[PDB]
Amino acid sequence: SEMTPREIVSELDKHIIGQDNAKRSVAIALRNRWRRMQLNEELRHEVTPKNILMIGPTGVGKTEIARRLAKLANAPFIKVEATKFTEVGYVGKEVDSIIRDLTDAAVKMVRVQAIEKNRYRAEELAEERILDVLIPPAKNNWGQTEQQQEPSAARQAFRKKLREGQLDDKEIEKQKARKLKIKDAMKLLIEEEAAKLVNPEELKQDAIDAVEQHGIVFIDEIDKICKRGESSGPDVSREGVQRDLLPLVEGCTVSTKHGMVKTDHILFIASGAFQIAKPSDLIPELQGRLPIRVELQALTTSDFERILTEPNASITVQYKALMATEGVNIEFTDSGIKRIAEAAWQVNESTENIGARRLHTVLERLMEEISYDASDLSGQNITIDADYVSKHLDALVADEDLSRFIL
Amino acid sequence: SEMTPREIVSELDKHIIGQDNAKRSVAIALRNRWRRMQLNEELRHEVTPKNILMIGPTGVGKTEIARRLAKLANAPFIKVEATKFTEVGYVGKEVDSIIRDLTDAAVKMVRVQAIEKNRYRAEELAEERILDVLIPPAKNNWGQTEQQQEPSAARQAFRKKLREGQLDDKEIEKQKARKLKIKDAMKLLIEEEAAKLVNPEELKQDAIDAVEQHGIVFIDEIDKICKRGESSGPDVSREGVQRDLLPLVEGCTVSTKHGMVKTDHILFIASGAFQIAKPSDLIPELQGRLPIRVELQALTTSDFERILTEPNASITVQYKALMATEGVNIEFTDSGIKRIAEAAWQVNESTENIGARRLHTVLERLMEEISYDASDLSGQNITIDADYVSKHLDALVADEDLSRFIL
Ligand SMILES: Nc1ncnc2c1ncn2[C@@H]1O[C@H](COP(=O)(O)OP(=O)(O)NP(=O)(O)O)[C@@H](O)[C@H]1O
Repeated sequence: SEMTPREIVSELDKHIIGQDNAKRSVAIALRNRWRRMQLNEELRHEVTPKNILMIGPTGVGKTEIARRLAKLANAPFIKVEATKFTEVGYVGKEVDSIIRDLTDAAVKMVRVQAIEKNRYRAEELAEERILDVLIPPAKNNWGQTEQQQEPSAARQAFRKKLREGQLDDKEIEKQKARKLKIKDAMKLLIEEEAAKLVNPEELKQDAIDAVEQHGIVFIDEIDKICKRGESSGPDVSREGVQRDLLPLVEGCTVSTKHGMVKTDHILFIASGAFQIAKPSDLIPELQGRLPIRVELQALTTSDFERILTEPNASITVQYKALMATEGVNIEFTDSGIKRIAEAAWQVNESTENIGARRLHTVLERLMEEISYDASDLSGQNITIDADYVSKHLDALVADEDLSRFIL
Repeated sequence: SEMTPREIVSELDKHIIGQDNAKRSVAIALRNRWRRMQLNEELRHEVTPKNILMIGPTGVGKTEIARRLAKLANAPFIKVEATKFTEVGYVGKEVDSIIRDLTDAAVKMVRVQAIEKNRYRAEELAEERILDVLIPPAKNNWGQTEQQQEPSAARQAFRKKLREGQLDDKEIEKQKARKLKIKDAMKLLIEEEAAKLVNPEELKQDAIDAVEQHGIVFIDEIDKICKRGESSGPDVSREGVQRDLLPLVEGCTVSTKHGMVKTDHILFIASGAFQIAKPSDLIPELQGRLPIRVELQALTTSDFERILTEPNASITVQYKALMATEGVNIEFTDSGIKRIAEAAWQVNESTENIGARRLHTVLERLMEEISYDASDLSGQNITIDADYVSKHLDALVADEDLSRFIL
């Protein structure tokens, strides 16, 4: 029982922005996963996980979308740059890494949780182990097969004096540099028991599945690998990358550190805005394994204003907070934010679209002085208004052959 | 006994449209494999498997034909693009890798095929101890055999009570003695007391019997590695591969982490469309090692149509069930189907004739909304009629660009 296509989207809508379709498509993909494994043996393992090919500029969300999705969808993710496989050093054995990498990034995942579940027998057996101290009851147990509920009582009223009143430094009822104490034992006896419920197999075999079955790969700049003109050079080695991918894509088995895997039931997400080339130029074989094609729209002034603030920890936020530490306090007005955004955009349009990123520069650049002369004006309060903004930037933005340096 | 020529074919056109000849070829080969078993020892290990070279455009079948056959025959198979062996290929000098890989899967196969071939006990024997911890059998039993079917009074009750209701916190028996939950323990013991019957030795030695005997390879893109001349630069590099491959086809042995395998009798299937080169152009020794040459022709719309239906588990067929999963029946009209096919075809006749591959796209994009707006439809009913396809696709198929982007 997973989230409905729209249900998924909503979750994405939380920490993200536009790219709706994108969210939609990615969502769908997630959904199908369920439908897939919910039929008959024949197709059960005969339906190829539809792979998305994100077609948009500057990892403006796409990167995140994929990230977020796989996260909430709870599954092994992995960002891999296409080009990262072109040229000597690491080629064929490096293309297969993708999996390997992920697989590991998975085995680590399956661990950070395989312990969260057994996070009981740790502190419970960590306290009870050091609970067998102070004043013992008797030494007559296992004598009855139906009567055992009274003799053994060293903690039937001492378990509370080990919760808040643990302390101590006892031991029981060449290398040494650590002292054992119920105060630290209540916390250290955990590392011990937490290492008793860890079966490398129940983790290995667990991850391997939660990978070759729920894998999400994000191939960035896939468009790069495509082609150029007629006298292609490192491209005859580029296409190779593509080819070298097919296997994992088309579905296959690769040798890992914790065994072997199956890249068939895996989900991949190509990416990159195609300017020089197009999905069409892409290698048919692969171009065919990359179904769901989604067009990612640019970013609007509005969008910015949002990312400029909305985020749980906006860039404007932490900044005011940073200025705060300096005793100085700033005021990010809705009047200026618009201008802030109003700027970022202008630049992106004038120079070259990038989105989000543009901000860091435009903001930091506008907040120049303030950042510099802080204690030089500590205490008082400053207003970041639409006029204050333009007052600074205004010029720059206009001067194209320059903005390409400070922004 | 194995299927006669057409006997194979029949089971072959089960997922492939036309191109029978190739099937025949692929079929015959399969048959020969057995004929050899009849040809008395004298000519036993004195007979080549006779390998085939498939020659045809893109997305026309080849591949499938292979697998389908490989599957229909139950034998470790593996596709492989030569290309990943040329141009500064330090690994391209590892053409033997092939078997090393065909053996890897060869491993998986028999293995996984062993888990199912031995799972009737895998589960049973598991829950046993479970129930055994549930109703601890009495000590010292008086041999009567039927006296074990008696505890079933409560036992069976419990057993039946377990094949549904569980999640009880127990503890059972480098063995065990851990206190978890019957849920996990059921699958832990299901495995612990599962791998009891495997025999890694005879197992790993069972797999080789496949790769060595029942094994198939699909040397892909052979056409690439061929010729041109006038300054023999990358030429004496490509051809090389061919030679490097010979031994495998010819018949040699390769070192694998699993042992030694004899490519003597193995089905290698070279292929690719020689729009530029020609089989003749290919190195002779090989040209001669590829005795069976068959041609594949481009699929026509009619074929497409057929492809969207007749084939067992056709896209639509899948999509039908796939949609039905979200509790909603769809219906493609003989007219709509035509459209899809037509659509698909049209695109190929303006951008790139990627053949059959085209469909997957077309359709999937045709079912955009539906695939998304699913949960809500639940119980609803919709027919993908001509006027439907034509509504979504027509628009696209009309203009280029897009198609080259999302098709
Ligand atoms: N009879 C068929 N002819 C063509 N394609 C088919 C057929 N039946 C199913 N298909 C689908 O269409 C695809 C055709 O691609 P493939 O099987 O690689 O053919 P191919 O001729 O080997 N391709 P290529 O190497 O690109 O020329 C398959 O992956 C199937 O999903």
